[PDB]
Amino acid sequence: RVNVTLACTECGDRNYITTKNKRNNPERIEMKKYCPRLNKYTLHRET
Amino acid sequence: AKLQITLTRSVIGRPETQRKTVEALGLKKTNSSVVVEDNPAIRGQINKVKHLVTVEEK
Amino acid sequence: ASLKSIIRQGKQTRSDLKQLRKSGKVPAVVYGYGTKNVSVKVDEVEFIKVIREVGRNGVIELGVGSKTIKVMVADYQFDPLKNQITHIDFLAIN
Amino acid sequence: MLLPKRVKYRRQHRPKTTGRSKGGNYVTFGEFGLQATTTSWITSRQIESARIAMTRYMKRGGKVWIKIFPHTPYTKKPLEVRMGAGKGAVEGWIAVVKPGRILFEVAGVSEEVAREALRLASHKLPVKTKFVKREEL
Amino acid sequence: VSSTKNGRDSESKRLGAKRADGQFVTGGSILYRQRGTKIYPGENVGRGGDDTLFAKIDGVVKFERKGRDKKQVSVYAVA
Amino acid sequence: MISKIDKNKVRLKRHARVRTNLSGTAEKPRLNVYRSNKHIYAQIIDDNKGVTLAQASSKDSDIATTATKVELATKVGEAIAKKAADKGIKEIVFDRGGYLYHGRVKALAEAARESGLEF
RNA sequence: UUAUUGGAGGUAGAGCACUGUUUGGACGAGGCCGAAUUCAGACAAACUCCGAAUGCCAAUUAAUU
RNA sequence: CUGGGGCGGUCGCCUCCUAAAAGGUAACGGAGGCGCUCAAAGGUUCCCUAGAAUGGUUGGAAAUCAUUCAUAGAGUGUAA
RNA sequence: UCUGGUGACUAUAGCAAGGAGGUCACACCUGUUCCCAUGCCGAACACAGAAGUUAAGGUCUUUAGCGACGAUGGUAGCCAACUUACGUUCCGCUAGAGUAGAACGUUGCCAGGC
Repeated sequence: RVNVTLACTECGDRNYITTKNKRNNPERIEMKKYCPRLNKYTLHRET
Repeated sequence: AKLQITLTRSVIGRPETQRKTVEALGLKKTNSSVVVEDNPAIRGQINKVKHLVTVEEK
Repeated sequence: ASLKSIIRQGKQTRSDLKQLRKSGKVPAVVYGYGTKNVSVKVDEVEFIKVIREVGRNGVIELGVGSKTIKVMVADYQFDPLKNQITHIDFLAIN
Repeated sequence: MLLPKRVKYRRQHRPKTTGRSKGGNYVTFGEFGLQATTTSWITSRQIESARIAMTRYMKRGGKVWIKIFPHTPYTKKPLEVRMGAGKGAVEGWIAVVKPGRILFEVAGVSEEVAREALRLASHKLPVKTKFVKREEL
Repeated sequence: VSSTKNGRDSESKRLGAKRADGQFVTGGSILYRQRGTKIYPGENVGRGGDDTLFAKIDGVVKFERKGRDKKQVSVYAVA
Repeated sequence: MISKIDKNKVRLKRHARVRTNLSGTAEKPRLNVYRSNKHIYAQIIDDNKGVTLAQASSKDSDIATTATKVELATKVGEAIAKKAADKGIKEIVFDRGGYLYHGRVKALAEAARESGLEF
């Protein structure tokens, strides 16, 4: 269980931090969050 | 009719509750008289401290 | 098969019952067919001497005031200490 | 030698001794029994001591019933140490008895034989007793 | 040398009723704090994340029965 | 000897569970629908007061007609639609009793949707 | 402070409907006798189908203060 | 800290009993836990519901069952 | 008016029996082409039928054998006093739980055809 920082493609700010199990899901997490500045459900990617 | 209540016993060494009820009746020091009208509201107060005052018709 | 009771007055204080139980009386109640709830009192020695003929269950002629009804022993509160009855229940057999 | 096979807690709070007996104030097994008139704690050692003194004089000539069983265990600190160190270990098992509670019950024997057997078991008990018979009135 | 191992305990959470029956309350006022569904919510009464009963309309509280063995608290707009 | 179970019993139970967070109230009344093994009934009820103000069934004299055993529902829905159109034909909560939303009910449900019933 | 009314809550008692403890009847379960379901009767700070008196919160008009 | 000190043991948070039917309440009083886990153990829609004893693996007297009782007796990631 | 449909009241509204139906309507039954289904079986769900049948559910009767609801009368405890102290005692207040007698086979609202 380690920390995860969902990076943005346009925002460039880490305003979304979650947790996950490296032993369980070792692949990069890819979810669709919402960046206020862009004001549009964009696809965030874990660094 | 009318009622005449008189404090015959002292309030020294008596529970706070009883002390407050005696002051609500109007009695001050020992052997104090007070004339009031008979009603269920007054009766209750006299029944709470019946072993400290003396009631007599009038 | 006979017994004389006395209609008890309403609202009896603890002291009253104590004094009534201090002598030879025992508070009782009557209820059943063709009768309402009436509170009476009987004698202890007169009840035990008239309960050895019919036994536990047996029709008796109680003289509730100025009337005679056929009742039996439904329940009876007994006191283990000093073996004395405290309450008796009479149910109209009719 | 009477004690529960297992208990949830080995430390109680000492049963209160006030009021009259809750239940069991009538003989329903034998014909005669010993009724208590005072309140006190009855240990297992005393219970078995009175039973052995009753059967010894009865010469196995009847049935005996025990209407009391030590349900509460009591602790005791040994070698009188300083106070304040926690509760002690279990010492024995007791049973609270209030006035009007039947202790023993005998049957299948002479009425005068049961009156003498119960009197011998009353000298090993720390409570005033009284000989009573099956009531029915 | 006797030892101990029973000197630990948590803090007390002031639980129970916070508003009396027939008292006037304002929207958002807490009415009950419990661990579960001891009292179900009635009319104009929502349940919080920690099973906390609160009012949504300003009025008087009313504790009534719901079913046969379950209680419930409601609030009426009538002043 | 495995025994059979009532169909109305289970349905009733399910219906009660769906009526725990849904009820009519003048402005938004509930449209209860009762589907039998012969015809289907529907009526706009107001839970707040407890009185009906609409009625439509497949066993009606102006509805009874040898159809395909599914066209009646469509007519039933359009029948109550006009009746509800007279007075109170705005936002209404549709109740599916305790049956599934797919089947004859669906046809009756969409029947009022194309009629104008804003629901 | 009384009077009047409304409400929240599981203590003293009591009870065995659950959890544990227990006594006598009763339990079968193997080419010879031992794991039982009922009947009756007991016990409980960490048992409850029940449940007071007091106290507590409030509301209203009255009455004294 | 401490029924003198020392020795030992403890020091934060969570649940129950003591606690005297609101809430609160002490002791080196009596019992247990936590220093997390989960990408589904989350969200929404929809649909479901133990123990006894007889076709006997000489049988653990409870294979994954037929349908009686279930009447919830269960089940809940974790202590109450 | 009737049976239905949907509500309100604490099972006095429950379970058990012993009955009579009824076919307005319900149910039951007949399938699997049709949308749609089983962790598979058209058992259920769904759709089409609906020939036969009251046998079962079932509506209306009867019974308190259960279950629930429980008058009174007593007293266990307790409030406030008084006494001696309280494994209390006595005098006032409120009066339980268990149990007797008993009551109970539900009352109501609305829409329709009837």
